[PDB]
Amino acid sequence: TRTYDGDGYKKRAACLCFRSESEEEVLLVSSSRHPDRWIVPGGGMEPEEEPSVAAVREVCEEAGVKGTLGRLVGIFENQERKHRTYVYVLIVTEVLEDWEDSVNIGRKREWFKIEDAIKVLQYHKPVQASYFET
Ligand SMILES: O=P(O)(O)O[C@@H]1[C@@H](OP(=O)(O)O)[C@@H](OP(=O)(O)O)[C@@H](OP(=O)(O)OP(=O)(O)O)[C@H](OP(=O)(O)O)[C@H]1OP(=O)(O)O
Ligand SMILES: [Cl-]
Ligand SMILES: [Cl-]
Ligand SMILES: [Mg+2]
Repeated sequence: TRTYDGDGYKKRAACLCFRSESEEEVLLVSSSRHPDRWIVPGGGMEPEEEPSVAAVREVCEEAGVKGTLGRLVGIFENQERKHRTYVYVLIVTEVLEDWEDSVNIGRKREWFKIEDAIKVLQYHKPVQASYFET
């Protein structure tokens, strides 16, 4: 079930899944439609679901990681697609080898130095590239 803010933006949550508290490398996942492309893992908030809960849930589903939820980085809109994503830091403390999306759709994941994450997100997911700006 998709949920929506009162303005009709689909509600989403995501995490910047960093390898360590140094926040130098982040985990991206492949696009579900176009697997040669990378994205920040995230997805729809469910009804009555806290965003931090959704974020953590989605990165579990899409990236197969768990960790220490850190700060909310921010709330990011994609105007073209009409969705609004709460983006948290998550310091990955657990990397699961098989996860929901790896199994169901063959989703991939890869660590990128922040600057390289930005680079590969830029073309198709520039909003996501912007998650890293600060
Ligand atoms: O079809 P796209 O290019 O517009 O992007 C796709 C994006 O695909 P991706 O970024 O992987 O290429 C999906 O992401 P996902 O399939 O990787 O999860 C994402 O779904 P979502 O992340 O919002 O939702 P869930 O993760 O499932 O809860 C949305 O797909 P959906 O129509 O199945 O809910 C998104 O579509 P829009 O929100 O309409 O932009
Ligand atoms: Cl790191
Ligand atoms: Cl986006
Ligand atoms: Mg998703």
